[PDB]
Amino acid sequence: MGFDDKILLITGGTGSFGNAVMKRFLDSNIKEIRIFSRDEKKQDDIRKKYNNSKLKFYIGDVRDSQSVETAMRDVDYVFHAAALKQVPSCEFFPVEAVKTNIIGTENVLQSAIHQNVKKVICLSTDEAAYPINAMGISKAMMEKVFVAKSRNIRSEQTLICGTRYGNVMASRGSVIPLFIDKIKAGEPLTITDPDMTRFLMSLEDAVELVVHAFKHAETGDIMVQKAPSSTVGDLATALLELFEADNAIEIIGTRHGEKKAETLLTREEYAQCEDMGDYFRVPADYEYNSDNTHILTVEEIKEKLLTLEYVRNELNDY
Amino acid sequence: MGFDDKILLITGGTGSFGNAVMKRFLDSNIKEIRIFSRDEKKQDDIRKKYNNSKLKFYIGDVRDSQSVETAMRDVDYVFHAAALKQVPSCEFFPVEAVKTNIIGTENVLQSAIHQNVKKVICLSTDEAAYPINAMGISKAMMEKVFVAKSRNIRSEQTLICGTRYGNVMASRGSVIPLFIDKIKAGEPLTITDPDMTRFLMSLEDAVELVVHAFKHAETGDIMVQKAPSSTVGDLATALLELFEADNAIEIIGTRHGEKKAETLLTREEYAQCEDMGDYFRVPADYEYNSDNTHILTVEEIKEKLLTLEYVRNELNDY
Amino acid sequence: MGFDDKILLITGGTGSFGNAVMKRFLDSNIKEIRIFSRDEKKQDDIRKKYNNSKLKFYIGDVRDSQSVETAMRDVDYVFHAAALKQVPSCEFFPVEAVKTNIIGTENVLQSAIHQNVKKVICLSTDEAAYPINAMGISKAMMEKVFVAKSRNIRSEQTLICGTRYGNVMASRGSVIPLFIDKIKAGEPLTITDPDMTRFLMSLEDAVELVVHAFKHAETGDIMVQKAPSSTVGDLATALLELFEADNAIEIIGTRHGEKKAETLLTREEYAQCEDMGDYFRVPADYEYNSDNTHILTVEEIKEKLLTLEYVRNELNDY
Amino acid sequence: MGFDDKILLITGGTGSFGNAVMKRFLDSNIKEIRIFSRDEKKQDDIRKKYNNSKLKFYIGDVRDSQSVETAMRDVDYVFHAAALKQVPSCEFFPVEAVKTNIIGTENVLQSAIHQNVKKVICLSTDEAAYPINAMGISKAMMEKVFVAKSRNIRSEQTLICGTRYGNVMASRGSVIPLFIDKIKAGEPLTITDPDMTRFLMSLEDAVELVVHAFKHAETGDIMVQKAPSSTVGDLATALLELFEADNAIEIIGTRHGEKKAETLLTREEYAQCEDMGDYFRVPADYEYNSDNTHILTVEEIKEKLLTLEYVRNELNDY
Amino acid sequence: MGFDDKILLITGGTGSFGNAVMKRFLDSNIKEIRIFSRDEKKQDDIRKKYNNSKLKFYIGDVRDSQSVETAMRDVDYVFHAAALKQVPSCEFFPVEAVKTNIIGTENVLQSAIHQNVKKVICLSTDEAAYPINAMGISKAMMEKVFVAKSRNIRSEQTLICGTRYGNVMASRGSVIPLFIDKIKAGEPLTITDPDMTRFLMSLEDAVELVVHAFKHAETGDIMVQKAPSSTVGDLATALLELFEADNAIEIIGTRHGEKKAETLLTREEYAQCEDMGDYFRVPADYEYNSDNTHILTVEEIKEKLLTLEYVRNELNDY
Amino acid sequence: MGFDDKILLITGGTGSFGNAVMKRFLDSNIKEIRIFSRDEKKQDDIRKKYNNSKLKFYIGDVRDSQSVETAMRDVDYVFHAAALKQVPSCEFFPVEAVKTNIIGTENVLQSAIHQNVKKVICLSTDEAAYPINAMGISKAMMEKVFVAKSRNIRSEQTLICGTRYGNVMASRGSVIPLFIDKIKAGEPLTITDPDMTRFLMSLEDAVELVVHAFKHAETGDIMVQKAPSSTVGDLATALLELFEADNAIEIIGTRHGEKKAETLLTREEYAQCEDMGDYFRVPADYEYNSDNTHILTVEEIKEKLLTLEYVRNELNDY
Ligand SMILES: NC(=O)c1ccc[n+]([C@@H]2O[C@H](COP(=O)([O-])OP(=O)(O)OC[C@H]3O[C@@H](n4cnc5c(N)ncnc54)[C@H](OP(=O)(O)O)[C@@H]3O)[C@@H](O)[C@H]2O)c1
Ligand SMILES: NC(=O)c1ccc[n+]([C@@H]2O[C@H](COP(=O)([O-])OP(=O)(O)OC[C@H]3O[C@@H](n4cnc5c(N)ncnc54)[C@H](OP(=O)(O)O)[C@@H]3O)[C@@H](O)[C@H]2O)c1
Repeated sequence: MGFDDKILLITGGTGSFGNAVMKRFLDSNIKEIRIFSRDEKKQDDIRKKYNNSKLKFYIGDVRDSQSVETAMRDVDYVFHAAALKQVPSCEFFPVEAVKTNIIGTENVLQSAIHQNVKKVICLSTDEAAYPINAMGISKAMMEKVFVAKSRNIRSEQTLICGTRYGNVMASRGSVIPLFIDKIKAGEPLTITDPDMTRFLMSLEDAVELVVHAFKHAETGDIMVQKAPSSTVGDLATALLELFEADNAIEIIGTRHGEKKAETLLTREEYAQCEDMGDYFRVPADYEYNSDNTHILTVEEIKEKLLTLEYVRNELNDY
Repeated sequence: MGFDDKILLITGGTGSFGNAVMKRFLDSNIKEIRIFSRDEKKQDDIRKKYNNSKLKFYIGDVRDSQSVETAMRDVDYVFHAAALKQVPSCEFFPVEAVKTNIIGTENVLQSAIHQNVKKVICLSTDEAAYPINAMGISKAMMEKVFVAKSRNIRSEQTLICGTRYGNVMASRGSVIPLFIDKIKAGEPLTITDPDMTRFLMSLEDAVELVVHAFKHAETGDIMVQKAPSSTVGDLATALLELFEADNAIEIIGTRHGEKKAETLLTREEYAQCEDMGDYFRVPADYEYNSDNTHILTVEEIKEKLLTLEYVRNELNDY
Repeated sequence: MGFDDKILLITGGTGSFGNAVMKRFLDSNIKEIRIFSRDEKKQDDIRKKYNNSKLKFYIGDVRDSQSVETAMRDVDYVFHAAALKQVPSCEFFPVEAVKTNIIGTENVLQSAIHQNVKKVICLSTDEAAYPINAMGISKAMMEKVFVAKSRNIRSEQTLICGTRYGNVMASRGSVIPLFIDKIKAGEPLTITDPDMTRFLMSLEDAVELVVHAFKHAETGDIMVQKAPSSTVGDLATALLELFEADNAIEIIGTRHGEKKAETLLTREEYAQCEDMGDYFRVPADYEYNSDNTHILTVEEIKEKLLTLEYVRNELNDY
Repeated sequence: MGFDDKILLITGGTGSFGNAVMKRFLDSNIKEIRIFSRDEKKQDDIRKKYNNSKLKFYIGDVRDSQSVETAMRDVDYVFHAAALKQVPSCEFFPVEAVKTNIIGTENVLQSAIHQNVKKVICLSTDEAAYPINAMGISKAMMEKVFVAKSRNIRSEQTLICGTRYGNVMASRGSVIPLFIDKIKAGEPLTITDPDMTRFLMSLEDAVELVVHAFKHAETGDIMVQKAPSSTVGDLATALLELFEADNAIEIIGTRHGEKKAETLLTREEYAQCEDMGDYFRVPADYEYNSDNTHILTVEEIKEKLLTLEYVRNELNDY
Repeated sequence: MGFDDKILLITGGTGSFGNAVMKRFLDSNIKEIRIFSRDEKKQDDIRKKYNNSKLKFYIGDVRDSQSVETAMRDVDYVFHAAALKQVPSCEFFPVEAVKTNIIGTENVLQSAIHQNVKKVICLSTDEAAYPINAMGISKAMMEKVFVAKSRNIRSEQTLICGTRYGNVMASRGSVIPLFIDKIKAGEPLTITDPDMTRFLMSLEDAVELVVHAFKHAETGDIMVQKAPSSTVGDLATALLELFEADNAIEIIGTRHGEKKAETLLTREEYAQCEDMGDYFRVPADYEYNSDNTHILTVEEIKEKLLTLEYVRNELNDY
Repeated sequence: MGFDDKILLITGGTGSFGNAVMKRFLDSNIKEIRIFSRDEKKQDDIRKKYNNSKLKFYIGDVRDSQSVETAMRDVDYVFHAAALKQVPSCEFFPVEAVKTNIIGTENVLQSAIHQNVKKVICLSTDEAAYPINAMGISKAMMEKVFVAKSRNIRSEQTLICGTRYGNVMASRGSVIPLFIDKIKAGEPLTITDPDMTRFLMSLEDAVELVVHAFKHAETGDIMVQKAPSSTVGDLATALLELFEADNAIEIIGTRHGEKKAETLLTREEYAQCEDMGDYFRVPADYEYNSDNTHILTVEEIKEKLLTLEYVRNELNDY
C-alpha cells in the first residue's frame, strides 16, 4: 500500500480488530498508527507487545470531541471502530449506546472533516440489518449518521463509508474457543440448533474488508464481504476431526431466542446493491444471509479453520 | 376521570394528538393542561381557539432540559409526544432525530422523575417494530430508553410506559383527505396497491389508547390497541359510496418501496404479549399486523368513516 | 441580481418573509436557497408548494450551533430572521427569547464568520427602538450583538448589518385581514383609536429593504425603509370603499396600552442617520415615526392596498 | 432585624454596595454574610478590613452554576448585585453583558430556588426604565427574567423581587469626588449642563431600599425609593460653600449625549405603581424622574452632603 | 459488617481493588455491590466469574455526571477508585488526567451528596505526597477537592474522606510477578538498586485500609495504614528461597530516576497526624516513608509473601 | 523589538505584571496590547491611566473559550498570566483553581493554536517546583498542560513555553511595603525568621524574564532567571539604613509553616537544565533555591532596592 507514509487513526483500536490491523500494517511503509481509546492498561500492553515507534497511543474517547481533535490532527485515514457492542450492555444502558455509537460517530466525523482527514471507514455489524436489539438499533442509526454526513461533504474533502461484518471465527463471540476448550477438557460439545448458521469470516477477512472499502468505496457506501457459511453442527464435526477427538456432541434444541442465521444485507439493500466480485456495495440512497450462501462441507470447514492462527496454536499444543 | 384536579403536560402538544386530548379533556375536572413546545404561532392559535384558562402554554423544547424543568414543575402526568416524525427529515438529519427523539425523551424522563411526576406515557409508532428507516430506528431506540429507565425507577415514584399506533384516519398522512379532495375535484382516485392495508384508528382511538396505558399499564410496558383493518381499495370504494360519487378508480401498481401493511407487534413481541381484551401489552423484558386482523367489508368501513368528524364535515358540505 | 450562482440561507425561513424571498428569487440565477428551521411540517408544505430543486431544507435551530454549522457550510449570504417574536410569549419566557433572539444571533454570526459567509443581514423590528417589552428588549440587544461583532470582523471577510421594519400590511399582525373578514361577515369594523398610525409596508417592501441592505449597507449599519403611513380610520374607510361595502365603523376608544404609532428611528438615531434617498442608514457608533411621515389620503391608501396580493384575492372572490 | 441568625449571600458583594451592607449588618444578629465573586484580591482586602468570622468568602461567578450552588447551599436571603454595569464595556461586549446580567440572574434564581432560599432581591438600575444602551437593555431584560420566574414559583417557597436606584452620591460615577478633587486642587469645577439633575441617594439610602424590598415587596415587585433631586449647578455651589472655597465654576454647555435626568419609573410604570409612603412599588404585570421630584435648595443640598461619610472626611482633612 | 443490607458503589471497580472488595464482601449481608465503569468486556468477565445476583453493573464514567447519577441513586457508600493512574499516560494526556482524576472526583462527590449517600472514601496514592509527576500532581489535587468539599458538607449528610496506599505486592506494578517469572524461566533476576524500598501491602491490606476509613475516618481525613517495608534485594532473596531456586541475582545499579522509597506522609502531614494504633490519620486542615519503618528480615519477608494468594499459586504449580 | 507592528494579548493583564509590560512596551513599535480579563473597573482605570489608542480591552475569562476566541483573533503573541494565585483561595476552592489555572490554560492554548498565534508564554511560580499547596499543585499541573500541548504542535505553528519566578520585590506579597510602612509609622519591624530567604526580583526583572523566553525559549521549555537572594534580616537592615531610620527590629521566631526559601528548580530539573548565561532552561522531557545562590550584603541589597521605583518614591516622600 497505499498507506505509504500516511497516518491512520483507529478508534476502538485496543481490540481484536485494532490488533489485526497493527499486525498486518505495522511493518509497512505507513508513517504512524494511532490507537485512540480510554484504557491505559490495554494501550500499555499493546505498546509492550510491539515495541514499535510508529504505534502512537492517545487517551480520550469518542464522546469527548476535545480528546478526538487531539488524536485527529494531521491524520490521513480513520477506521472508526469504537462502540458499546454487547447486547445486554446496550439493552440496559441505551443512552450510553446512543452517546457512544451514534453521537460518538458524529464527533468522529466532524473532527475528521475539520482536520481534512481523507477517508473515514465506520465499522458496523450484521445486526444493523434487522435491528432488533438496542445494540443493533444504535448501529443502524450510526449508519444513517455517516450516510447523512456523506451527502453534505464532498468526497475529495473527506470520503465517509462503512462496512458490515458479523461473527469473526475464534473471536470473543465465536463458538470455536468454547468448542476447543471442551475438546481439551474431555467434555461434551453442547449445541442448541445444529443448523444455526454463521458466515465464515476470519480476522484477516474483516481487516481485508475495511481495506477494500478503504480502496474502493464511494462516499456513503456500505460495503460487505462475500463469504461462505457453515452450520454449527458441521463446524463441531470439523473441529473434532481436526483434533482427532471423539467427544460426545450433545444436541439440546434451540435456546428460545438465539440468532439462527446472520443477515448482512436486507431484501431492500440486496435489491439495491452492486455486486463487485468479492463484495456487495450498497450506495447511499431476496436478502443476503448465512443460510443462502455457499454452505461448506465438513472438509472445506476444516480448510478454513486451519487458516486460523488461534486454531493452529490449539492444534500444536494438544 | 381520574384527571380530576391534576396537571397534565403534553410535549408535542400543538399537534393533532394534543388537540384531541384537549377536546376530550378540557371541559373535565382536570386542573390544567400544559402545552409544551417551541412554536408560539400554533400555541397562540390554540389559545385563541379554546379561550380556556386551564390551557397553559410553555415555550421550550425537549432538547433543552432547562426549558423542560420549568414546564414540569408540579406536573402529575406527562403524555410525551414531541418528536421529529417524518421519514425524509429523519433520513436527512438523523442526528437531529437522535437529539429530539432519543435524547429529548431521556431529558423528559429525567425531568419528570426529578419533579416526582406520577406517570409518563411515551408515544411511539408502528414503525418502531421493524425499524427500517431513520425515523423508525430513532423511535425503537426511544422505546429502549424509557424501557431502560423504567427498570431503575420505582413505579410508585414515576411510572414510565409507552404506546404504539400507526396511521390515524383523516390525519396528515392519511389517504382519506386526498381521496375526498379528488371526489370534490371530479378527479380520479389513484391507488398504487389496492390490497395494501392499514389498521383503522381514528383520533379518538389513539387518545383512548394513551388513556388506557395511563390507567392500566405497568412501568416498562408497551401498549397497543386492537383494531380492525381495511385494504385501501375497500376504503376508496366506501368513500365513493358515502359521497354517492362515481369517480374513476385508477389502479396503478405498487410504488416500489411503499408500506404494504402496518406491524404493531413483532413475532417476538406478540409471542411475549398479554392479551388484555381490547389491547395487547408487551411487558419490559406470528406477528400482529394489518393483514392478519379482522379486515372490514366496504359496509363496515363506511360505518367507521362516519364516526369521523372530518368525514362528517366533508359529507355535509358536499 | 447579483444572487447569480450564490447560496443564500434564511433562518426563520418558513415564514411570511422566507416565503416572499422565495417567490421573488427562486426563479432567478441563484444556485440555492436553504431554509433553516425546526419545523418539518412547514418545510414539507413549502417543499410541496414550490417543487423546486434549488430549495434546500435544513433541520436545526439557532440555539444549536452544530445544526447551524451544517446549514452554513458553503453559504454566501444569510438573511437572519429566526426569532421568538410575539410579545406575550417573550414576556412569559424571556429566557427563551434571550436564548433564541440574542444568543441564537451570536451563534449565527459565529458560524457564518467561520464559514467565510460574505454577508449577514439580521432582521429587526421597530420595537427595538424604544424597547418597552421583552420581545423589543431582546431585539434591541440582538442589534447590539451584531453591531459589536461587526466591529471586530473585517468587512471583506463577513459584512454584518441589519434592518428594521414594523407592521407588514395583511400579514399575521395586520388589521387588514380582520377588517376584510368583518366586511365579508356583514359585521361592524371595530376601531379603538382611529388616528393610531402604522407605516405602510407590504411584504415586497420588506423583502426590498433586506435586499437594499444586502447591496448597500456597510458593516454595523442598521437600515430602514422610508415609507408613508396612514391612520387606521383612513384605512378602514379605504377598504369599505374598495369592497363597495357599507358596514358600520364602531369607534370604541383606546384600549389602554396599545401602540399608537410606529417608531423606526429614535431622536438619537435619526440625529445620526444618513438619508440615502429611499432609506435611512444608522452607522455603527426629532424621531422617525408613523405620525411624522407622509400620511396618506383615503385615495392613496386604496392605491397601496391594491398592490397587495392578499387584497386583490379577497376583492375578486367577493 | 430580622436577619437574626440567618445567612445572607451577596453576589457582586465586593463592591460599594456589598461593603455598605457589611458595615450596617456585620455587627448584628445575622449568622453569616457570604461574599460571592471571582476576585480573590478584593475578597482578601475585605477579609483583612473587617477581621470578622461571620464574613464568609466564596470564589465563583454567576455564569457558573456549579460555583453558585456551592455558595447558595443553606442560604436564607440573596441580594443579587453581580453585573457588568459600565456602558462602554456592555456596548463592546454585549454577549458578555447578556451572559452576566441576564443568564447570570437566571442561574442565581434557579440555584436559590433549588436551595429553598427564602428571598432574592435583584438590584437594577434607573437605566432599565428607558433602555437606550446595552447595559440598560441587559438590565431591563434581567427584570423580565426575575419577574417571569416570580410568576412560576410560589412566594412561600422563594420570593423574587428587585429594586432600582440610580447615581449614588460620592460613589464611582458620582460627580462629588471629581468636584472635591478640583476644590483641593485649586482648580475650576467644570459643568456641562448646570440644570442636569440626579436623584439624591446616598449609599445608606440604597442599602435601606434593598432592605425595604427585603421586608415588604411581594414576589414580582420592582421597588423604588422616593428621593429629592438637585441640579448639578446647585450641587457645585453647595460644595464650594461647605469647603468655604471660591474656585471658578466653568459652565461649558451640554456634552452632546449626556444623561440630562434620571428616570426611575416610566409613564407606564408610574401609572401602575402603588405609592407606599417612602417608596413606589410596581407589581408584576407622567413618569417619575429627577426633574419632577422635590428639587433641593443649595442649603438643603449642604445638609444631605453632610450626612455623607466621604464628604465629612474630605471636609476635616482640608 | 456493617455493610448489612446496604448498597456500595465502586467506581473503577473492574480493577484489582474492586475484585478484592467483591471477594471479601459478596458473600456478606450487603444488599448490592455496583460496579461502575466504561468497559463492558471486563464487567461481563466479572459477571461470569461470580454469577452473583448482588453484583450490579453500570455503564458510564466519572467525567459523565448523568451516567454517575444513575449509578448513585439509592447508594449508601461509595469507594471512589476510578482514575487515570499510569505515569506516562498522565504525563502525555494531563488534561485527560485532570478531567478524570480531579473533575471526575468532583462529579462523584456532587452526585453522592445529591443522592444522600452516607459516605465516600476516595482512594489516593503515595505519589500524592511529593507530587513530582502528572499522575501524582492530579492525585494531590484530587485530595484538595474532597478535603474542600468535606468542609462544606455536614458529616451526618455525606462523610467524605480518602486513603493512600502505594505498591500492592504481586499487583500490576509489583516486582514480585516479574521475579517469579524469571525463576520459572531459569533466568537471572535483575535489580537496579537492591536497597530501594517499598512498604509491604497486600491486596487484602489495601481493602482493610479502605474499610478502616469507612468505619473510623472523620470527614476530610486522609487515612494511611502502618506497614513494614523491605528492600528489593531482601525480597529477591526471600523469593529464591521460597521457590528453593538458585537463579543469579544481577545487580545493575540505579536506573537514573526510579523511585527509591515510598512516602506515605510528608514531614508536614506526619507532624499533623494522629497515630491511631495501626493507622495514621491526617485531619483536614520527620516524614513517614518505607526507609524509616520496620524493615523486614528475609525470613519475615517470606512469611508475608506466603499470605499472598498469587504467591501460593505460583509455589504449588512449580 | 521585535514586537514591531505585532499584537500581544495578555491574559491576567490588569495586574502588576500587565502594567509592567504596558509601561515598557506601550511606547514601542508594537501595534496593540490587548488586556483580557473580567474586571471592567480595573480595565477602565488602566484605560484612563495610559490614554493610549493601542491599549485594547477585552471582557471575558479563560474558563470561557468563546470570550477567549474573540480576544485571540489576529493575535501574534500571548503572555498567559490569568490565574487564581492565592494560597487560601485555591485551598478553599480548588475546583475553581482547576477550572482557572489548568482548564483555563488549555482553553488559552487551544484558542491561540486555532488562531495561528506565533507564541504563547505561560507564567508559572516557584511554588510549582515542590507543589505543597493547592495553588502550587494547580500550577505544576498547568505546566504539564502546556508542556504536553507543546509536544503535539509544531514550533513553527505555535511555540508554547513558560517561566517561573517567585516573590517580586515591593509587589503585593513582598515584605518591603510592610517594612516601609512600619518605618514611616515609627513602628517596630517584625521578623519571624531573619535568615528566611527570597530571590531578588523586581518587576522589570520578571518582565525581562518573559521577554527572554519570548525571544529564546524552545517549545516545551520552562525558563527561569538567575538572581541573587538576601535574608529578610539583611533586607530589614538595608531599608532602615536607606531611610536613615532607627526602628527596633523585633525578631519573633518562625511562624510554624512559613516558606523558608524559594525553590526555582528542583534537583531533578536542575540536573536536566541548560545554563544559558543569565537563565536556566528546562527542556520538555542539587536544587536551585534562594539559599544556594549569591546572597547579598546589606550594601548590595541597598543598591538593588534603589533600582525599585516603589522604593524611590517612598524615599523622597519621607
Ligand atoms: N450607583 C451604582 O453603582 C448603581 C446604579 C444603578 C444600579 N446599580 C446596580 O447595583 C449593582 C451594583 O453594586 P455596586 O455599585 O457595589 O457594583 P460594583 O462596585 O460593580 O460591584 C459589583 C460586583 O459584581 C461582581 N461581579 C461582576 N461580575 C460577576 C459574576 N459573573 N459573578 C459574581 N460577581 C460578579 C464584582 O465582583 P468580582 O470582581 O469580585 O467578581 C463586583 O464587586 C449592579 O447590579 C447594578 O445594576 C448600581
Ligand atoms: N497499587 C495500585 O494500583 C495503587 C497504588 C496507589 C494508589 N492507587 C489508587 O487506587 C485506585 C486503583 O485501584 P486499582 O489498582 O484496581 O486500579 P485499576 O486496576 O486501574 O482500576 C481502576 C478502574 O478505574 C476505571 N476507570 C478509569 N477511568 C474511569 C472513568 N472515567 N470512570 C469510571 N471508571 C474509570 C477502570 O474501569 P473501566 O476501564 O472499566 O472504565 C479501572 O478498572 C486509583 O484511584 C489509584 O489512585 C492504586
